[PDB]
Amino acid sequence: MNHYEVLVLGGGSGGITMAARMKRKVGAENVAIVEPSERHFYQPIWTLVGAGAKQLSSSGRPTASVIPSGVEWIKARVTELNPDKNCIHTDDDEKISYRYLIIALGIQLDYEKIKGLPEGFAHPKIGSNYSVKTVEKTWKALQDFKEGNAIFTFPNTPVKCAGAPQKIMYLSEAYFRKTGKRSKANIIFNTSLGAIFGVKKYADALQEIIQERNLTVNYKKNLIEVRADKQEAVFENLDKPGETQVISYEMLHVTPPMSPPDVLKTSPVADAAGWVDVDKETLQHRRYPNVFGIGDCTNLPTSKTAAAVAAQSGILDRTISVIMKNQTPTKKYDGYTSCPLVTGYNRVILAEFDYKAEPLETFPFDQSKERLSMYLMKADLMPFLYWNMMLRGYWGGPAFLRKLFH
Amino acid sequence: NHYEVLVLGGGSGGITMAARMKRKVGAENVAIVEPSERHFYQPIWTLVGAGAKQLSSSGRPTASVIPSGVEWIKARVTELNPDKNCIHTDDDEKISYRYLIIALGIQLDYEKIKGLPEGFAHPKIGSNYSVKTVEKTWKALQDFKEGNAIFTFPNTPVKCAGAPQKIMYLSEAYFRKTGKRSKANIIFNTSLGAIFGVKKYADALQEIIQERNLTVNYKKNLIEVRADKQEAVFENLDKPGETQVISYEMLHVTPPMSPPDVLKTSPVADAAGWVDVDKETLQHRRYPNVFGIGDCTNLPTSKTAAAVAAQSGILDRTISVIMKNQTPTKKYDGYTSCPLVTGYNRVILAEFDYKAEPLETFPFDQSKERLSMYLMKADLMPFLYWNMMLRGYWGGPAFLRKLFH
Ligand SMILES: Cc1cc2nc3c(=O)[nH]c(=O)nc-3n(C[C@H](O)[C@H](O)[C@H](O)COP(=O)(O)OP(=O)(O)OC[C@H]3O[C@@H](n4cnc5c(N)ncnc54)[C@H](O)[C@@H]3O)c2cc1C
Ligand SMILES: Cc1cc2nc3c(=O)[nH]c(=O)nc-3n(C[C@H](O)[C@H](O)[C@H](O)COP(=O)(O)OP(=O)(O)OC[C@H]3O[C@@H](n4cnc5c(N)ncnc54)[C@H](O)[C@@H]3O)c2cc1C
Repeated sequence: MNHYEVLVLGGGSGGITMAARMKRKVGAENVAIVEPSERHFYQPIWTLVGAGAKQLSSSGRPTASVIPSGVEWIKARVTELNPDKNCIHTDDDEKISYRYLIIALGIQLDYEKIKGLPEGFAHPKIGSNYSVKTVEKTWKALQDFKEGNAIFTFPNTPVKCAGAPQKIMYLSEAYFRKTGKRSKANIIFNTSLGAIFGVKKYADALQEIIQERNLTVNYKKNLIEVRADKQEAVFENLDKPGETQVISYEMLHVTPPMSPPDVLKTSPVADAAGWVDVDKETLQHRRYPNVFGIGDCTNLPTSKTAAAVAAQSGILDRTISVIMKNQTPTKKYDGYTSCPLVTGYNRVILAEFDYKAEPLETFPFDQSKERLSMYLMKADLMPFLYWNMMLRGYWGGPAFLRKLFH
Repeated sequence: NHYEVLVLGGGSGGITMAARMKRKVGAENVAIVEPSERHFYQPIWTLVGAGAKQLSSSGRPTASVIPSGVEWIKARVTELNPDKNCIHTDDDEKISYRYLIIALGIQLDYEKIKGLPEGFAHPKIGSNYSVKTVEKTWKALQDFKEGNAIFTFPNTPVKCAGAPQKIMYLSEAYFRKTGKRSKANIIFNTSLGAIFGVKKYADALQEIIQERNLTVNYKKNLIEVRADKQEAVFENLDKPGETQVISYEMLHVTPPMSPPDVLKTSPVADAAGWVDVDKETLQHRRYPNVFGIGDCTNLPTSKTAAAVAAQSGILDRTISVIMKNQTPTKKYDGYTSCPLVTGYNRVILAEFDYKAEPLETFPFDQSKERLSMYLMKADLMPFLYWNMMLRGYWGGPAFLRKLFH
């Protein structure tokens, strides 16, 4: 078989990052990345792309551009993983063996589970920031919005960036107020959750925003059908099975149901639910000692965000390093994550918490306040540092800056 | 080859729906896809694990429950292409259907617990969910001398969610009926935050937990079993990263469960791998000639054989009015039953619907530990299961309840 010392599944955020970090541990020539996509995206920025504040093109680079120099890019898809034989299968009908494996295959979008999707996106008035094919469709729907209901959905599955489905809603509201349309929009959030956020500090802040801006939130409603030709939407009452609700929309933002990538759903590396079964503290796999997981594909009980990835990568670097010297790992991931909640074209509530869903703010000021400093950080500084220091391997936890600021 | 009605699975719902479709389209236009030689009445496995009933009485050969004239395709579904109205089996066949009844059950995932299924080669450890492990429960109960008796509950959907604690109450009876109670620390370690999701029988069960010195540790999910050293490892779901290693003199495993693998990636599933059916008619939300019944579905009620029975009546009506080009009208209420065995002598029969609210068949109060409910669970339901339900003649308990009120 073809064989690499370190094999990285996925060339997204965690993939590129771990590969960059592993290049400096083992030599670039002994690292390989398996990734089908030719484009690598900083998906956070799609929130502002859907709101017309930032451009799609800037969100991407060619996968080759961000592959660390001298690392092998296997442009293919993983189709099987045999951890007991230390190998994987690709759609090129190859078998690749590894000495260590890093699984960084992200999370899967499942638009097709909504009846009438992905087909309905050929019609106007409907967008979704979660896909390169539908995000500008959000923005165009927001521009063409003239009058009616503007509906934002949140599914009954795990998601990545759980704040983004409401982020776009706040931006849509502010777009309406800055264009003389606010009076003719009835803005609805139909979420599958029972609360507006999981960390009470920011939940309270967002709630105050909901009240002070005439926003309607319907809990335990889940979108199950779209009739785009009729500009209608169908939601189910999770609290009372059997009940559906057909409602007309002038603008619709879909957050699709999500799941572990089909290849993992049946893989021996998954837990029962499909995710990479990793030790919660070291990111080493619970059953295969030479396997590691990072990012959205894992069962790390925390938010699936790229900030989480960055913190994780620092932990996993140390985990793998010491495992290689046959010592027992010591450093422990704390669950750090962050949702920079965009509440307007000029304001972000920077939410940062840990495994215990308690605040863990980096800065000494109160980040539950709508701040301009935090908006500029989300829209301009983070994308730059993503390309130029996170993907080169030099951004981990913000624990040091958090201590540095106190 | 082609069939008017194709049923995927020869367990409870499959056999039931196949019996029901035979009287609709003729036996010659029905077929059951199933790989097992044996069909089990899994509910009684609870009493087998307590040594009250026998593992042989709990199953029969699959041939013996197939309705006469219905084709038994001894294979396993390997692919479902509903957009072409076909499936692929592991003997490399492709089978076309006009209508599809997906009745594939739930899948046991013992291998997600490190140390399993291998550790069942050791004593002091059993599990009532598997025909290969249910008699080990009984022996672990007999062999018991001194220490902790641990009963687990995973962080997955499960079938008969009351069963994991049933075998605990039974074990507590056994220990008292053998002079061993005084030297038995009986703990239930659950992923869940509640003993039971319906307040009326929860409260009943909690009085029993208090009156019999049973401790319940919530949000503790088993993740490792060292049968060699008779240790179990739990993760604290309330404190990610936190674990706890516990020695056992008896370990009863409820394994993580999930949709069957063939469904997990199938276009008929929702994002979580369950058959994505209408919650009232059991017709598929996106494929109008596909239907689902039982554990494999996403029906938001308890995966139980009792739920199958009520579902099978509604599914029967739903499929008949569709063949007649009419829209379905009768709606499933979410009925399911859990006959909570609370000893060798009593049973708290929980019956409820979609609203997690009690929907009892009998006029008296089923929160109470009743002898009659034990003999129903232990002798009648098995008899009625083989003799009415698998033949298509038991469905909803709607009228029986209306009768008694
Ligand atoms: C609209 C939106 C807004 C967001 N905003 C934020 C934010 O503000 N902050 C934040 O921290 N996060 C945010 N995120 C989430 C963030 O992008 C992710 O959490 C992060 O990308 C996780 O990285 P990952 O490496 O696990 O997966 P990804 O970066 O998605 O990459 C996974 C890769 O695996 C590849 N792959 C998939 N299947 C296979 C296969 N079978 N074989 C091989 N390769 C495969 C994919 O092609 C992909 O390149 C947002 C996401 C969205 C959609
Ligand atoms: C210990 C225990 C106690 C229980 N007690 C009770 C109780 O007291 N009351 C109650 O109401 N319920 C009880 N149940 C629940 C009951 O067993 C199930 O809910 C019921 O059997 C569900 O039926 P089903 O048709 O959905 O699947 P099953 O009856 O489990 O059968 C599914 C079938 O699908 C087949 N299959 C799987 N994959 C494939 C494939 N790829 N291709 C083809 N065929 C396949 C399997 O071989 C199996 O025959 C209990 C269950 C257990 C395990």
